[PDB]
Amino acid sequence: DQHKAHKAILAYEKGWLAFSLAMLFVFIALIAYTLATHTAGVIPAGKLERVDPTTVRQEGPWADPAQAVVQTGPNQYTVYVLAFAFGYQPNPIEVPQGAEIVFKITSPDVIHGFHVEGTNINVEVLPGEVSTVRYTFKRPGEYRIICNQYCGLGHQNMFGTIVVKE
Amino acid sequence: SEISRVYEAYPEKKATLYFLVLGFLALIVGSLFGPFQALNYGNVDAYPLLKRLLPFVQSYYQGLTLHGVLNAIVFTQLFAQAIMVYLPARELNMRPNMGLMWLSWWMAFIGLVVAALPLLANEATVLYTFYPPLKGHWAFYLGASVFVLSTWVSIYIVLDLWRRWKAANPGKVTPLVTYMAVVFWLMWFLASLGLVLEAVLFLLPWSFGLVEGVDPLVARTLFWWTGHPIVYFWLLPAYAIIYTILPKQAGGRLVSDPMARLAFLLFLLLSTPVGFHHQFADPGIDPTWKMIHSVLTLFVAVPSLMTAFTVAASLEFAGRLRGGRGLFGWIRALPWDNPAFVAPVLGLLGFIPGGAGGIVNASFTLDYVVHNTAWVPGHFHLQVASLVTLTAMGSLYWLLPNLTGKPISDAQRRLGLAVVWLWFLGMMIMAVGLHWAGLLNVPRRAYIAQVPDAYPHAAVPMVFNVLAGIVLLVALLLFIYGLFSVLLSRERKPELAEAPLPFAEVISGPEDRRLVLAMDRIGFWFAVAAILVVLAYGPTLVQLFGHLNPVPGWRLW
Amino acid sequence: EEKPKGALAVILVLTLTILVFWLGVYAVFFARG
Ligand code: HAS
Ligand code: HEM
Ligand code: CUA
Ligand SMILES: [Cu+]
Repeated sequence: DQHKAHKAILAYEKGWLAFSLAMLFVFIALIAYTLATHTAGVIPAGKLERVDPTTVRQEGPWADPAQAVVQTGPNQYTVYVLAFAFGYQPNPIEVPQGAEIVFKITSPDVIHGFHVEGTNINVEVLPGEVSTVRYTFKRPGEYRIICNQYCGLGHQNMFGTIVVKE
Repeated sequence: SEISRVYEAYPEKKATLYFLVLGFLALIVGSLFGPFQALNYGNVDAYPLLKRLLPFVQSYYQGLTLHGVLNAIVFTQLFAQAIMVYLPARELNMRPNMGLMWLSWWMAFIGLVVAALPLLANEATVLYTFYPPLKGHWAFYLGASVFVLSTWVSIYIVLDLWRRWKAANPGKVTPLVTYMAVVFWLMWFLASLGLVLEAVLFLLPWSFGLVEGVDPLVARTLFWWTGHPIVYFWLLPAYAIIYTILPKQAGGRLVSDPMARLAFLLFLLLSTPVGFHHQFADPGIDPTWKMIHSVLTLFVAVPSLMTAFTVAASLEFAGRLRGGRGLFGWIRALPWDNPAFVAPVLGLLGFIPGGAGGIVNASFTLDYVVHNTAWVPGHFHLQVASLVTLTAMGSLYWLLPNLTGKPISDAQRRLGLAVVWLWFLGMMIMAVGLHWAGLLNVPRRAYIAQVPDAYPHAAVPMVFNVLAGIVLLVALLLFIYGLFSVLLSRERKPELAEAPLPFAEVISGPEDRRLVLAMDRIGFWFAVAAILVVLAYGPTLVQLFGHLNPVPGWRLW
Repeated sequence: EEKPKGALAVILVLTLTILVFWLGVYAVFFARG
């Protein structure tokens, strides 16, 4: 009680800062354990890979939606996704199971998200930059793509599919 | 001149009040869309109704925008230029300069007024983040531009009132309330360049028609400079209130002067160098710095934690004083009859779930679970529709007497909590819904009612949001009746008003003085704060400023 | 008197919800590996 009490506070306070600063690095730590293993590819590419949104749906691997799953390793497969005012090119995207999809996405108009549902794949796609992520669908089927970024009044309606062939 | 010598003794209650009125008006209008946007996430389309009541709305997303500018930019901004000048001003019995103090209020009415227009006219439906290339009528960017700059005049008012005191109590420390707001207005100035270099160089010429394009990677990087601190620009006022004021209206005392100082000290260091948590999912922004800002972001959660201790401690001490007793005996000893004391205490319950939220979100990769899902609208409603807002709503009962005159009859005391308890319960119910669908991948920012077959596993949280819509509409409406009614029925009777607003006081120690003395190196810590920004945004900002890649505008509503 | 029993009961909880949240999530991260 009252100035006496006050002391006891100033060491509890100390415990709090001690215990609390601790569990935070455990976190900083646990994070880093994700940060060094497979599940880390869902983290956008470092580099700017610049483009010219107003041309990209007309020239570039993003022009032809038919030839946008290009094999690239014995097991690598680049996909050229394009994400525009109000769907995904292409619908759908077929990739194989057990194998490494390296998504490369971009916008021809405004910003979009690309939250491939059931996965960590969750990346803002910006006109004129190329968002780039790794994932491996180890178990196949339908995965809906939602746009989680406002982009106008098609927004609540922007989905598409990943089919990953059994 | 006056049958109220009210605004010749002190007209810091003449300016301030106009701040809070504007404020508590913005919060009413914008909050207006709330439960409409609530039932949407509840899977019921309410807009056929709303479009007909207010026939001026055309999108769900236009409301979304009103709700966003008018609750989060205008309402919080106003409520801090209120408190954050008025309080220190009083804790020192000094009058803030009034060319400036009345000028800043013109800036805000001028501003909001200009912006408000495009927005009603649906000529600017790009949301309170207003992410280019979504392009908004030149008139909106000018809105935030001045309105937000009105925080540059007020920084002065405080820092004026800093200079003059220590020119006359020279060699005496800084009184707490003042000491708080000083750093707070300094910190806010570090953050206030983000959106300001963004408005000026990019937004304004673009929207003015003086360039066809903007680079939206940099467009959103300047935003997120400003746009994080800005949540702590909304918080610290209610923190201020809870630190210095709360323990009194709640029967007790601040358990430590310097803990409370420290808490703010680390908020001017770490408020600003932390934008990437919002940019986790950007491309072009090196994985390394996402890590940095993430560590840093966990650092900035360390103030609010000890706050958690210093506050709970106070209320605890206060609880025992009123012959509270049981392990929890201290809680019902509190003045649960007082809205002044209830709103921010419910604020702080609220604050807990909403707290951890930030931290999940805060850890880099765990953002890919929740990012842009409704999870987000969960966390911030918990933090700002709830704590900052309740702390504000609740301020009605000690601030608004102090300010107009007008006491609060048992009737007001009754409505009082009818409002508050409904608000809270609403914010809590809407909380679980929003947070849950959030994990079932219902995107945020979406008119999901127009695709009411698409989130079928949302079935149930969904209900939670429906319900919270009904609840919180019930509570907005009491709030209107309890706002216009504590203002307008005529008890502008003489006496009371005049005051030191209930400051609390402190426990003291030996250790205090040495510490309190070091936290007063305001110029000094303003420096590490400004070392920290430049150290962290600098090496990334340089880069992109060399690969400025402008792309055309878009209207798309 | 002696004890801030209360204030901890408060932070204990504040902690246990940071834990439930963070640990709960983490696993969703992974369940979606
Ligand atoms: C005014 C408001 C806000 C505050 C305050 C706030 C606090 C934090 N947030 Fe946040 N937030 C994030 C991380 C944090 C962290 C680490 C904290 C920390 O400062 C919080 C630390 C808090 C605690 C550790 C809790 C302390 C608890 C206390 C102090 C209560 C004690 C209770 C007592 C004492 C009661 C005692 C009395 C009795 C009667 C018992 C992140 C990630 O890093 C995102 C990105 C999400 C994404 O993907 O976009 C984010 C997204 C947002 C957005 C979305 C922006 C948009 O629209 O795009 C808003 C508006 C927002 C607001 C606010 N946020 N936040
Ligand atoms: C009346 C009670 C309220 C309800 C029912 C409510 C409901 C909602 C909902 C469901 C969302 C998500 C919209 C979406 O993701 O599409 C939202 C967004 C938002 N609310 Fe509220 N809210 C309320 C009060 C407040 C208050 C008091 C504030 C002020 C601090 C506030 C600030 C915001 C902000 C800043 C957003 C984000 C805007 C954006 O997504 O661009 N809300 N609200
Ligand atoms: Cu693309 Cu919403
Ligand atoms: Cu933030």
